[PDB]
Amino acid sequence: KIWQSRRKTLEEEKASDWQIELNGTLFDSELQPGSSFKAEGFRKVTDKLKINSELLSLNQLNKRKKPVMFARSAIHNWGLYALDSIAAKEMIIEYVGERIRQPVAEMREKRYLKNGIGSSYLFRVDENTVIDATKKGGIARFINHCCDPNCTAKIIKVGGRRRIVIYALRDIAASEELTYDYKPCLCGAPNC
Amino acid sequence: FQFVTPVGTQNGLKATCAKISPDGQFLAITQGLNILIYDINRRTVSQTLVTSHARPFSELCWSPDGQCIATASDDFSVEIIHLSYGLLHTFIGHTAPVISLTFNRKGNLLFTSSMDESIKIWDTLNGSLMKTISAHSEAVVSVDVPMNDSSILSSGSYDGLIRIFDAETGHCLKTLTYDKDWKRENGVVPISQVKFSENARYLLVKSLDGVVKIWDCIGGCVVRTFQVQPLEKGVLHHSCGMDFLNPEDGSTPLVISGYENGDIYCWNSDTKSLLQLLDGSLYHHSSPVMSIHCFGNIMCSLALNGDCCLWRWV
Amino acid sequence: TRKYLNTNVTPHLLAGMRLIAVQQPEDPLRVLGEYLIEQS
Amino acid sequence: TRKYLNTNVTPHLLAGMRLIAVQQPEDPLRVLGEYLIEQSNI
Amino acid sequence: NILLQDPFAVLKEHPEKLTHTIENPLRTECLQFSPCGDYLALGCANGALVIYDMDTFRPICVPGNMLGAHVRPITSIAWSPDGRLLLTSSRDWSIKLWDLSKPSKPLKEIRFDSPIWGCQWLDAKRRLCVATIFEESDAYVIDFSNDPVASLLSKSVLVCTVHTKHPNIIIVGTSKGWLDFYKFHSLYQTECIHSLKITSSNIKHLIVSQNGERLAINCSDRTIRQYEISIDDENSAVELTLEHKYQDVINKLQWNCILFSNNTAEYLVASTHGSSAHELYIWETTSGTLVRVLEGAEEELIDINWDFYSMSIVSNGFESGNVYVWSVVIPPKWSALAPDFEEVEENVDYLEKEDEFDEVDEAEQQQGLEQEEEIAIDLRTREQYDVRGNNLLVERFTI
Amino acid sequence: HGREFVNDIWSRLKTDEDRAVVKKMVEQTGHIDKFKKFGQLDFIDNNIVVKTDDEKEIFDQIVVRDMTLKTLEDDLQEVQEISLPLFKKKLELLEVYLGWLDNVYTEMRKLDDDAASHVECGKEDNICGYCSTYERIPCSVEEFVRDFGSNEEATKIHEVCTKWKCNRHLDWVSTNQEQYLQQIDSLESMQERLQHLIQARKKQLNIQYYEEILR
Amino acid sequence: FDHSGMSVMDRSEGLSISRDGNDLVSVPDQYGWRTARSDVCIKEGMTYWEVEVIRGTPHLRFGVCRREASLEAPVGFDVYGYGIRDISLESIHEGKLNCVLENGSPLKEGDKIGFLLSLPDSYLAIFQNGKYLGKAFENLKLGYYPTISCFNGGTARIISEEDKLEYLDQIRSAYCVDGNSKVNTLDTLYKEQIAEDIVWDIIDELEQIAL
Repeated sequence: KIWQSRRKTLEEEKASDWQIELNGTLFDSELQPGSSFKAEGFRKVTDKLKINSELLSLNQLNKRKKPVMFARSAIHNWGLYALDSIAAKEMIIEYVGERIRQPVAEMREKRYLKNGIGSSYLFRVDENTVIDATKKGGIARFINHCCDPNCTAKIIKVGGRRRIVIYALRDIAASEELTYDYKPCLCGAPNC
Repeated sequence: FQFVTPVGTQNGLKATCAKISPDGQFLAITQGLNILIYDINRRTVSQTLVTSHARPFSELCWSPDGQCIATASDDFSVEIIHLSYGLLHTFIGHTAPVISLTFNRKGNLLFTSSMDESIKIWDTLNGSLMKTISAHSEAVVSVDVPMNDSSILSSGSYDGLIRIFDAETGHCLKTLTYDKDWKRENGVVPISQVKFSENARYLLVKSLDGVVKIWDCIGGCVVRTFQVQPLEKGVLHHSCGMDFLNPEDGSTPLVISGYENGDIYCWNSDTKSLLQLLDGSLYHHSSPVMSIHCFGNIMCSLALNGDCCLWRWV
Repeated sequence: TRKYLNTNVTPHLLAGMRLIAVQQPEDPLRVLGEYLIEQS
Repeated sequence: TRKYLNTNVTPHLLAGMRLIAVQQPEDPLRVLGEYLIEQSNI
Repeated sequence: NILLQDPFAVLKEHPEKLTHTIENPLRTECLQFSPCGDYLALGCANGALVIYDMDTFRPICVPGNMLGAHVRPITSIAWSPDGRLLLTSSRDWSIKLWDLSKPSKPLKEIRFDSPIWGCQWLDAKRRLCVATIFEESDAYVIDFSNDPVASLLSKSVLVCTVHTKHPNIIIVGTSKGWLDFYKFHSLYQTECIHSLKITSSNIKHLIVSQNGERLAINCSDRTIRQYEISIDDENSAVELTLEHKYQDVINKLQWNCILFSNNTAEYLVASTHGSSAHELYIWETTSGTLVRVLEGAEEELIDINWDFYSMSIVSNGFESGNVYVWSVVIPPKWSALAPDFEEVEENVDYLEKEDEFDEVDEAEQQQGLEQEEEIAIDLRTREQYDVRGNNLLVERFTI
Repeated sequence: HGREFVNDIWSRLKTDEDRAVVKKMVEQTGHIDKFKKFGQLDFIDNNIVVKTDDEKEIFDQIVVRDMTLKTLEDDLQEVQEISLPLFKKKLELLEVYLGWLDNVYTEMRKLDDDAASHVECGKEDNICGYCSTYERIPCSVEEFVRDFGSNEEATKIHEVCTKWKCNRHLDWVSTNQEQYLQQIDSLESMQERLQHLIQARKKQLNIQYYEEILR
Repeated sequence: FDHSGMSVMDRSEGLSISRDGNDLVSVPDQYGWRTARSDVCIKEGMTYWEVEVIRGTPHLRFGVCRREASLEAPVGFDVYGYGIRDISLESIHEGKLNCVLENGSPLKEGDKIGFLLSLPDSYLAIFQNGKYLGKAFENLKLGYYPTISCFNGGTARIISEEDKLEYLDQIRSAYCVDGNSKVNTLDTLYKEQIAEDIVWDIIDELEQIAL
């Protein structure tokens, strides 16, 4: 059957030839072994071959408005990349949540661990008035949990006596993201 | 809502897409490196096959114009072929395998999907990229665009949370998560394909478990969930498909089921009733379904293990 | 010592005092100790 | 109240305190409460 | 109406804004949007009206298909409100009515004696197009759907014609009288009405509000005078009254182009150069207050336009040739990495309701669906409200 | 001999595979003698089966074009997918735009030469020679050198718009040709582009009946 | 340290100054709060510990609480607490939300309950306006402390004087064996427990010389 051959000898010289050359030579990354992606090969794997005072508080409400600029990173998921308006031992941004108490918000934390949503993403005074993150959070969830000693989220506050700022800092540079320890992590950052 | 039609797509490799292909006519189905065998929906006859490149084309998007067809391979590209012309414009992609496509109402610029969870946007007619909305970490498995809008951008992903995006380059418009991460493994991935309501004010998440909790981006609250009478029978998360079916806007809202490993259900708008499905697992079917699209009373279907099911109904 | 023997002397005293705590008389325990005799 | 001014109820309580602090608590109340009676008969 | 920016935030319409996105090289004279605000037209000194688009600021080419476009700059390209037709004008003696959905060969080229200053629709049909003449002192009304021919006004030097919201009343400049309004048609011959010689010399533009209220002017000796609009059988009585006249004359020099914003003239930008200010005033409609200015660039811009469904501003820099585009929103990134982080700025102790933490959930997840709301398909709100501004189709660059 | 061995290894490398690359090797090495390959073809119908038939054809195989097949298995090989009802219909209008309308526009460009020449000699005999009078090219005149003569100044015959050197019509007559010139430039540009589009259609239309032969 | 009053000594913030009248120690301050520490420790007796609704969202849940176990929260959170509800009277034991009550109780002062214990069948009651009288236990200083709850301005009232103005038939007529009724109820239990505190203080005074 010569008549179907002439397409097919072209097809063997076009389809298998010119595609995988244009595929493989213009593979900038290193030759990802992938399945046929409507056959449910998940391959959700860790190795990735893909590219990687009062008015002072009111001032911190407005001055360091966006000292970070949210972005994905190799560090945990969202390295917010702290850009500008940072210095050592200064209040970066008022941690703001929305929950009033330690006992029944511990009941709420028990309800969190049932769904496994947040073991972290609270901040506790533990006298009372543990402060939430996952209902009206400001920059609460975003601050990370690396083993980098960048930040201290502490309870220095005036007047209202419920303000939580990130007070004591060692000075960081642009795009290196704020890490407070919660009070050998799950970072995998190059200090672990 | 009851009929069947003649079927056929050479029954070769896996039936990855059966896009209903809105111009009324011109049904198309993959056969692997052979691509998009044309079937006029009235003539019901095999026609032009466009045959772009090597890897199995995952999904097909029907152009508003109907002149140009874009498929999504596994290797390096998302490939546009002009149905009458000679594939005069394919372009580089992200370095990951592409999975899904859909074009906007104007047909102006296109959306690619991503395995590296970083979807890109592409001006069609000039043929380049504008900026890239990388608001995920694990693969954005499905992306659709509603009919009467080019601003809502769907992110059906394997990060367990929908990320609605702006029109072109507005990063991260809103978000939406499903529930219940720890249950299957390491954070659940129910998200399979999110195809909009026609009026661009609702959205349908099909759980990979198989219960369609259909949402509202307006209130952020879910609307009623269509559930089969049997409990946990339809858990069909893995078996070689991510099955999905679109609404049918015949005269009422009509949700067809993307029901994997079983004959697909049909569901009312408001009541949670079963409709007009057969036990026809022998012909076309054996276990799964793969891709279902609907342009009217005509609604197509293709199954995976019964390769090239090639439907149209009523 | 007397600690244990007073916990061994206490219960009948608590019974009398729980009886007397009701109306709280001005002749309190002169009622009580005779009843504390009348056990054995 | 019965703390600061129930001293109609507690004059002989502090006395039987002294009584069992003096007498062995044997012959438990057949004499012990009776001494509080004899102190309370007045 | 505002149909989709509802899952953005609360309403952040915010009409005038201050940022640039810069477009492509060919310089033009005037610009215009689709009536659905979808994609943007402009016609260069080459005369090829390179039709662009709002989203993805890149040319889409429909011009010069089989019969070529005209070789001088256009003047007054104007969309049909249908969005299916197209009108051009020219320094090329001609109007070439186009239709994009068509064969792309001019539909009905007409020619004329002197260069046409400007042309617009009367917007009822294809059969209604009214234009201008450098020479004449008469209003040419040009039909297209019936015949490729033109008529007179049958009056007794004509610049700057326009319609109103009510399309059967036409506004006309600098006859014997320096301004007059000409009624219904001259095909179906209808009379003239009240004239008023407002200023000494010729005027530039006669923008009318989309709602049919405001009637601006660009006077020669620098007055911007707005007027309430007059109606059918309410002919003479309205627009005789000077409403709030602009231009605290001292700082600003001569005004180049004027047009109303979205509706009800609620902002009114206009262009002044010669003073080399390059900053444009978003004047208030009624009180006429100073509102903010735009930065622009230090190249002069010649003509401007707003749009209606995306609320941006574009103008062509007369020197640079690029088009300067305004109005970009900022993205609430607080809600970005979290699905439910409705972000509150200050600590509000939430009430923790009577059944909150009262007992564990006890498998109440999915016990009742209890639905009362629908998804149901669109049934044409505001009954008609729109003919959708559909795309040009074009297959090219196969090469 | 050694040629026989070359044929032998070039043959045995296939074993019923897509040996079109090896078919390219066939012509490339030892090109002068091809006699042995047919002598081995006398029995090597097993391993080569596609290229067994393809040994008879020409050495070029890789190109994507041709005339329609001379196989003649039936009437017109099913009439070449119905004789391109789509493409001949879409671009015989190209042949219209090629010959007829293009020749029309060149003739309309040619009319302005005489329309310029009458005005030229009239100007030499100043006044603005207007437009809009080359339409049927009347140039309505008897003896233009004297018909424009001093008696009537405002062109009563061969009437151009102008009174004098008048800028009312800012006459397009001078350099109007540019209109016609960029018009015929768009003609020739769409000519070349659309011929490239024809060749792209042929590049697609070979593949149609080449796939339909394989059904 | 404080002695006179009514169920005062250990409570939380919301039972503040507008409780001074009789019994209204409910909470308008913030909403989720603590049942006020009750007046007495029911060690082994039987009680007509009975409750009232004063002026009325006043849910104002009942409760039986214990020390060395949670008291900042309402009663259902507790280790082994027991309580009731206004909302259709949903019966709440510890760690569960079990069977609702048949009667109607949004009204004022019907749900007036009873108890019984032994020395080393334990019988709770509800007797909600004379009905739903039911018991379930495994026979569970440190007696039963029954205060009432919080949640946005309850109308808190309990009966502490001689009469039971509603459903006094617990005392010598019904709800229990009349000898095992134990009319040593909520207010006289103050007097007897305080006298016991007196005598155990006498014992502690002896322990000053037991050295």
